[PDB]
Amino acid sequence: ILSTASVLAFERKLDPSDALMSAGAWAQRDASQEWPAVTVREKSVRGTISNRLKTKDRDPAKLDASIQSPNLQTVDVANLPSDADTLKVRFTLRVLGGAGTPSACNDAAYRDKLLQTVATYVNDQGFAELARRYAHNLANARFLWRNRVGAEAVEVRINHIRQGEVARAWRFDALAIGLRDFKADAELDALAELIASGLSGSGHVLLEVVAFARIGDGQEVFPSQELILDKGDKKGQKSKTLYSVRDAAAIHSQKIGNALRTIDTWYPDEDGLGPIAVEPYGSVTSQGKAYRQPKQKLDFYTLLDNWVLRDEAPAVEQQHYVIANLIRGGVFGEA
Amino acid sequence: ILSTASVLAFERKLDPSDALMSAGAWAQRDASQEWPAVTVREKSVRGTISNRLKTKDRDPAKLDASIQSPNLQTVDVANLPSDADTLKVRFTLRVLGGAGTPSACNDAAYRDKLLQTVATYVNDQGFAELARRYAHNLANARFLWRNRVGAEAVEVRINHIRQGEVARAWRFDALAIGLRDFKADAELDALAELIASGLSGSGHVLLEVVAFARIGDGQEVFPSQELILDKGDKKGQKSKTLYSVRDAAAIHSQKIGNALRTIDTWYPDEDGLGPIAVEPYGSVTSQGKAYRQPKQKLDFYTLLDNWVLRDEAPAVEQQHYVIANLIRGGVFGEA
Amino acid sequence: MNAIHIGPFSITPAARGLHYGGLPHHQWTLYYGPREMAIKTLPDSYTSSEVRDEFSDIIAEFVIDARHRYAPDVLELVNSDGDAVLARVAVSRLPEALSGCIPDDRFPYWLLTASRPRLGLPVTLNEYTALAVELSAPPLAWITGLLPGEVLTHDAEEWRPPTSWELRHVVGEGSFTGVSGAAAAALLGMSATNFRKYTAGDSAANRQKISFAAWHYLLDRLGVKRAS
Amino acid sequence: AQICDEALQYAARLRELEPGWSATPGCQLHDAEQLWLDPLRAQTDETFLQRRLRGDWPAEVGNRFANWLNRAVSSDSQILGSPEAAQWSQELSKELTMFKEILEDERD
DNA sequence: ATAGCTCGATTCGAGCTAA
DNA sequence: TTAGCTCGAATCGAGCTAT
Repeated sequence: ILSTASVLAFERKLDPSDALMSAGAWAQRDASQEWPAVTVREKSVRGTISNRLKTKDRDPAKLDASIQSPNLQTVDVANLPSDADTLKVRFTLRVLGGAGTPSACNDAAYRDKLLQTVATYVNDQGFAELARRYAHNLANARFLWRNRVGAEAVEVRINHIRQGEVARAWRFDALAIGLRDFKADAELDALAELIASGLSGSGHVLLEVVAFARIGDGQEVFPSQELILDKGDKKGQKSKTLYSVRDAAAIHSQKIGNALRTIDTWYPDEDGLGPIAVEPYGSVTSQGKAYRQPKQKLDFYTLLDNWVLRDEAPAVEQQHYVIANLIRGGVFGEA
Repeated sequence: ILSTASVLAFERKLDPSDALMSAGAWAQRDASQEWPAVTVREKSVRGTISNRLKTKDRDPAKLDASIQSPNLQTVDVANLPSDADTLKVRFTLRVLGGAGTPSACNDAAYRDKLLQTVATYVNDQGFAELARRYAHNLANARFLWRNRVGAEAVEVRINHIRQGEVARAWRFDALAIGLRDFKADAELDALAELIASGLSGSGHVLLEVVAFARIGDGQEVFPSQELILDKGDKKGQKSKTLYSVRDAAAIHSQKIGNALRTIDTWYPDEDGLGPIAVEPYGSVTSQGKAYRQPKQKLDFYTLLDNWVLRDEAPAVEQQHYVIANLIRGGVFGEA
Repeated sequence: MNAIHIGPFSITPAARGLHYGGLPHHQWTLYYGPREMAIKTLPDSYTSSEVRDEFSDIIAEFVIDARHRYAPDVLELVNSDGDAVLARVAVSRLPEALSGCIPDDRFPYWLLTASRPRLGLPVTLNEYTALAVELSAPPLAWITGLLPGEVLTHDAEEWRPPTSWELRHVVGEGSFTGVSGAAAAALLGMSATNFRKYTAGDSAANRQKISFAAWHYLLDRLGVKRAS
Repeated sequence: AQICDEALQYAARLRELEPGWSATPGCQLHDAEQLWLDPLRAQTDETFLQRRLRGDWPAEVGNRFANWLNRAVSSDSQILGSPEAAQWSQELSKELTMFKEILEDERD
């Protein structure tokens, strides 16, 4: 009857590293190899009562008493130097290949059927649309999450590191290439073919991606935020902790991977939001909602079950979504 | 059914940088590019008991014995050089735009209704009065909190930066523009138009803000104060530490932002105090009280709920206050 | 001796013994299906009751952790202020109209989740009564978290009959419901021998697989699913 | 009262340790409470810390323990709004002033 | 959707043992 | 209450039909 496998673990393609933040001045970014790193430091914040009150704390005496005892805490803060207006963020990306092959599979017949399904996809249309959209999210600085919202000029440089050396160099204007449209461009097409060769398994590709953002002198930059155990004293609370590896502000690799993953424009709801990350049940953390609900028969699992088990191939857009979710990887199958 | 969302986080507009202190001589402001920075310095203080006693410590023998052992403390102090009477305080400000769009939300219907409300406001009354008041708080050195309370002359310069170069420069006398009146001036009108273009999303607005205050030769300046974990002894208590980034006395960016938000002249109490910082429940730390109590229905939350849900648009002043609260950002929205 | 079966659990002894002190001993290991839970070295002079009492505490803490892990999510009926809880209902699933909500004064009654980011909608007492009637959770709804989703589905084309081990979660005296096999057969209007044929071990020639209607009516009558 | 009695007992049983454990190196060693934790350091330090402990008479240790108890009490706003927190603070003040009077005459 | 059939496999009840 | 077991009888699924 060819039921689905209980264990369907997949390994991820498109492996990014931690993205390190350094700082410097515009028009000296061609010699940015020795730019000083952005350092996460401590500052003190004093806050008032600015949250909603539950109809019992709205008493004027209680509210004023809460004012007389403000919350004192220290926060991890990352800022550019006062003589530097450009933020440099550098990471390396490795594209593996072999997306349809699971890392663990209970059923051999289901494994073979899934391999035939993915091979039929690649033979019909290869990793060309998906790689083009991944190259688009590389060209624009979407991995530069909050450091791009107010940057005046953003430039992304992507190199192909073959034997430890730049075999091919790309330079992009990350603001001309927006965060909404997946258009066509010759350099975008070349990077798309490179990522396609990586995803197909034709050759080994390693991409060094460097983004420069002209934000301003001494302006705040935004690395990834860590978890606080919340055990110390209230005055030295450490309400905000920033991610660094060796005294250098950094962005988590999975955040970079999530920003590169933002290629899903095929979800049933409208195009007002634009692309979203290719996740099962189309989850967006900021909106707190799930596009591609399982009730709407457009999530990853129902589409994969219809495509593989019972040969109901969906539309080519949903096929792109399914293959991008297999590239994304995850612990599929019933636990 | 349009209920308000449980998360309504907003990102801040008008992002200020940390304001660095350097010192020098008046009439050298045009050559103040390489002024020496004001350095936080260590000094030892010894004082007698001066606090109020609780009627049980008023024993003359015990009071005299306490005076026999006065408290010993070390504190951080910031002073000008002896051959320098002018304080230079420099920071940068980014005006972003897109105030009514939340960064995190649950309900899509609430988000759409709130965006429609903000668009209706911007169409009917654009970012003009708010920008005028922000330009006023930028042209009077209110961000020089205790550094202009007794200065002979305060002079602030505003520059507009596109390519690392000044696009247009503003020269202001911060004592002529008082801390009380939001008047009209042609240079102030031009700066307000620039702030309006920044807040409307029309273009990029980056401003460096340099303020010169003639205080006196070797006088004390007042940077931002940090917190002490108090893990030392009772002789070197370290009862006061001051904020600095790299051996240079500095003011916290949130303090500059609080000084820039002091535009709220519409609170129900009498405005003889003057403008206050825009914030929910109008809670000023200096007086320890809350103008715009939720009981008088003039706080940010009740006005926003009535404007968006019930479509009860408040007075134009109150909606100016609400949009200023959207500009400052917040973590609005309880469970 | 011989293996002790307590519902889904099994205490099997080691084949070879040992001597601790001067007395013979065997290692008794506790299982939950294929998951080994604990091993104890016990004297050969213990009876089955003492061996069972040695693992009773581990079984009890497993039961407590299973009740707290798979407890049904709770909906709360609040007033316009959103502070006072007027009624609490535990539901097997949430209403599909739940969105991010803070109660207003436009409606007197609001139904909200007990989760910290609260989801809800304005509700009348009639609508709240209807939702509580058609969404309530049975008192032993936590046992469904210990069972796979392909035995608890109402879709007959996606349904699989439960195994003997999955039956013993709810049918035995050492099970999580605490009813006997004869009581379970009386609930289904079935002979006790025919129902024992359902929970027969693998070392048996007469084994029967329970049907869709019988299994789901058993779950209804046991208070595990579809009982509100 | 039982918590404060156990605190006094715990200091009394730390009194049987080495006389100079408070002088060991360390970034965090609770120097404010080390005056009360090790009375016996005054014997070896005739002029370093004996006169400081005699003249200072550290009673802020009671304040720190009261802050710890405030951290150890349930954060109920209903009690804080009502007079229940007032009675609790009054009885806490009585127990802490008794405890401070216990620590006052430690130099005898 | 109604209405009904055959045929081999599975279930079912009421005896029974076994503990 | 657990844990099974025959033995004939009724039921079950999946093939076909008919109307």
